[PDB]
Amino acid sequence: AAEILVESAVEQLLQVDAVDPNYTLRKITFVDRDATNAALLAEAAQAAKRAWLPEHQVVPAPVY
Amino acid sequence: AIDEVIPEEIRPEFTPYTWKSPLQKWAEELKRKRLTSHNVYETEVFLHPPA
Amino acid sequence: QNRFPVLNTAENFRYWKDRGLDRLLPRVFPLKLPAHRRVDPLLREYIFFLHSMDPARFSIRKLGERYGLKERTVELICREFSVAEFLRRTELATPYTRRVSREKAVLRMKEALFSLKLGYDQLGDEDLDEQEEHEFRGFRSTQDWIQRQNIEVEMMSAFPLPAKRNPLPKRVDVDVTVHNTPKLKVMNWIDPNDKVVF
Amino acid sequence: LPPQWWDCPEALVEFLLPPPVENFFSVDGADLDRGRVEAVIRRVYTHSKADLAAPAEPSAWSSDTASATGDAPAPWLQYPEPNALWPNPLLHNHEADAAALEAKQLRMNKHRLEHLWKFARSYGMSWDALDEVYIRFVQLKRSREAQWEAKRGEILQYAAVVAAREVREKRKKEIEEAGMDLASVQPEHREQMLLPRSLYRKQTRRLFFEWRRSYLAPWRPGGLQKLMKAVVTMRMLQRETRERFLFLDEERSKRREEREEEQARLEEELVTLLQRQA
Amino acid sequence: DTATAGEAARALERELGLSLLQQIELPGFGEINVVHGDLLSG
Amino acid sequence: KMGGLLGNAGLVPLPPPMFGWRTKARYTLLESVMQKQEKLRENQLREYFKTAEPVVYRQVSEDRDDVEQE
Amino acid sequence: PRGSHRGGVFPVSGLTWGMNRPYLKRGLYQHRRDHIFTPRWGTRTANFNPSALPDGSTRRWENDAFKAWPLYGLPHHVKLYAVNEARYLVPAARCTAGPEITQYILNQLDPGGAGRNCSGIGRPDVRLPLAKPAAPSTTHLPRHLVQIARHVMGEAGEKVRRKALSFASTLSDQGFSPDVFDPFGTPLSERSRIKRLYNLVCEADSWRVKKAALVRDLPLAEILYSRHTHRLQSRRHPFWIDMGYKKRIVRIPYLYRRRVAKEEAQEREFG
RNA sequence: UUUUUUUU
RNA sequence: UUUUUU
RNA sequence: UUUUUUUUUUU
Repeated sequence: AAEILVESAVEQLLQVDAVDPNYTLRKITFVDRDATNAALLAEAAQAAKRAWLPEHQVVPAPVY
Repeated sequence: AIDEVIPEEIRPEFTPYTWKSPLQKWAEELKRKRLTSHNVYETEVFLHPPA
Repeated sequence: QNRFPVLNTAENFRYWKDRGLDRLLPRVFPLKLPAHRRVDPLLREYIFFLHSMDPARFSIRKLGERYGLKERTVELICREFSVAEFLRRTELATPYTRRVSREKAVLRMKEALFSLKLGYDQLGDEDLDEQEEHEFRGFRSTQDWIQRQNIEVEMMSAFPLPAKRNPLPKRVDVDVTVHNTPKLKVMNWIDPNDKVVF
Repeated sequence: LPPQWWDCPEALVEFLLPPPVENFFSVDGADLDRGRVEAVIRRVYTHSKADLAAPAEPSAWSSDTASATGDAPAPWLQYPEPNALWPNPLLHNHEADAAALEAKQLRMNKHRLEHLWKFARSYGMSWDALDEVYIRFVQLKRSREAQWEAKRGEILQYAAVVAAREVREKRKKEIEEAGMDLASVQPEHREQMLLPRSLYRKQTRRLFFEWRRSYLAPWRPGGLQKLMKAVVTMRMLQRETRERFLFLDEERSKRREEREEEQARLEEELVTLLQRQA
Repeated sequence: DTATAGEAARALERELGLSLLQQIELPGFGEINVVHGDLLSG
Repeated sequence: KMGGLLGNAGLVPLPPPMFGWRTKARYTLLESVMQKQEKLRENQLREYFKTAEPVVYRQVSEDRDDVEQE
Repeated sequence: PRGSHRGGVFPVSGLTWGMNRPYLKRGLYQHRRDHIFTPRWGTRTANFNPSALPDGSTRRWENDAFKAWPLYGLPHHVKLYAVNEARYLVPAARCTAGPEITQYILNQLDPGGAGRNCSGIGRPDVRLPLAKPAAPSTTHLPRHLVQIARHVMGEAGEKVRRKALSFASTLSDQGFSPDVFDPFGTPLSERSRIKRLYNLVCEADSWRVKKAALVRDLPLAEILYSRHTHRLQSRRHPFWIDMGYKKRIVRIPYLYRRRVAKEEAQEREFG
């Protein structure tokens, strides 16, 4: 469930699925009371950042 | 919350919804029509062409 | 003698099994086939295209959720599709004349025969994630390898009985990579049994 | 029709002559001209007016990042058009606030445009829109299959006489070159020698399949990707244009109904333009 | 004695830095994406 | 020899090579030439992707010549 | 090294020697697959096509092919599954106990909780085919939100929307509560299929069947015929194995012609 | 539908 | 060199 | 018995 949410947030910001871009929403935050859950959520964030931003694109050494 | 259960035939698999993707709706429609056939589906044919 | 209407009892275990003189009776069984081959070839092209187009928007996990495909199964579709197309565009060799072991040749015949009788599957039918269920998977499933016992014996009493001794994890050696270079590959040997970390 | 197949009935015309596949147009450079490509880009840029513009980023200019340069040879960005769109100058919309606001908007839009392609690379059709076309593509092709099956007997019977005119003529030359004469041969064996049961059955099977192989669109070796490549790309050009002129070409004088139909008919023009053989 | 780690492992983590969570920032599209976890109606 | 291998792993300081470092004068210029050639080769392949052609003939005998990267 | 076998060299199929028997000479006969039970999920063609027009009219399906590629979509399984569903849920149907006892019974019959896909049988928000009409289970709904909502809803949704049929039946579920109900007309229809009982009926089609001694004998051959577990494994090199088949291509036909050559010639000169 | 069944 | 054949 | 991998319980 965690990965679904995180992955969804990014798309909204960029407005991929929109012929006519209408930038209105520019602030998305997540709040969790549970410490355990919070930690987990963080992990998801990391994965989201990968394969999206060119500055965090990993590549195996043998193929690099 | 349960009582005397009466046998009733249901088809949960073939249940259109407002969240299913367009491809899923199409795929389920053709599959459902094949099982409901009572002339071709419920028959055994030895040869491939209608000899 | 006893009441237990469930599907996980001793007699109900391994339902529809020959217990008696019927074991020697010949019986036909369905032929298994991988899921990545039963799907419509048409859809495979489509799936591959998406993957190769935008890996970010179309991730390995998100792409398989719409069509109902596992993370491992969807990976093979792109890999097997890629090689088939590479030999055609480059005018190297035809897929039919391609060299491959006999294990794959028989598999191809089953795939063609599967569709000729029933037909190709327009959408996969499998769960992305597993589920803890009572099933018979080999002879090593219904056995306890920790205590090495088949029959558990316990004292009958209403009062709280003392708990059993919990097992400990097995410590084994592993290897990791620290520095990788084209002309040299350095690795580190980890020893969990060492008290001093340093 | 070809002179060889001059005996074909009226009922068997559409089989050997597959129709031109509805609205299947391609965007690859293998079937495009200089004139066509220019026209399509022009038609898009004509929406607004401008005379003065500035250079673009995606053009050498001491390249240092692997973002604004040539992408890897993927099978989605090989067709010619966007190399002729990215390096295009930043056109204007047309003292004091009349100029300061116009410059500010353009400058601001420039930065966003640059990063448009940096993170994402697919901003065309939606998930459902992509699937929509797919459904229809299968449906249209399924019909052809059905037809063939029905007409199995007709097709096969027709091809029987086709092979007779070829096997008889081909076998006549072979015997003349190999043999000496057929005047002293028994009349009974004369017919069998010219039309043997081996070549007649083999040629008929090969010729029967000849008629087949229609609807070459869903071809494994790069036959499906062609439609997708030409479909998705349509939306990308429109989006690009809008990006350049977001809040500098319209004062929000239209509702959703007018905007929805504005981009409807637009596509029509483009399809006709590109899909033309004059 | 071979069940849990000794004091050496705990000390090393203090220096390595392993002992506001995440922020996804995109210049131009999205301001920030903070995943700070705390009470809402505190 | 042991010191050299350990130096690359970062366990110990990298020892100097044979004849020292100050004498390494011609190698510095030679290394730059090799690095420059690699960068120039990159520029060559850039144009290829725009008009990639699996099959390319030549004006000799219409011979087929396949192209593949690695 | 280990060369030739030192032992009985008994056959894989498990047959005896002697005259008027399949096997004549002592040997292993590893290549003989005819004696081994194998399925036939393919198709076989004819040796001659009388039809003038070349057409694939000689293709025929195999008896074992129908069961080799089944499909869990046939109509005559749902009817049987529905009947078994009622007989499987009888322990909780006639359990006139409290919620604690009923809940435990349903848990064993169908494992379902948090993070697991349950069939939804027995939950308050689910429609079931009860023998007689009964009111919904409105006991779990809050009392504070319903009371405050009954006034703002208005007469439209207080006596004609849900209350018009909330007391039409004499029977009820979890007692009676005329004060607490659901003013909104949300239909809690639809259900879910089970994963345990459904998988058993589907697999039932794979086990269906269509001076003499008093007690029938049990030849050894019978055991090894179907079962492949008790069969000795191969030991010969693959190369030799493959070469044996090639040898037989031209050898076998010669043996057939050699036998008929003597018989046919004898009758043409004496008979 | 590929010199497929088919075998130095 | 023949026969069969989505 | 893995095209672009030197990785892969390949089967």
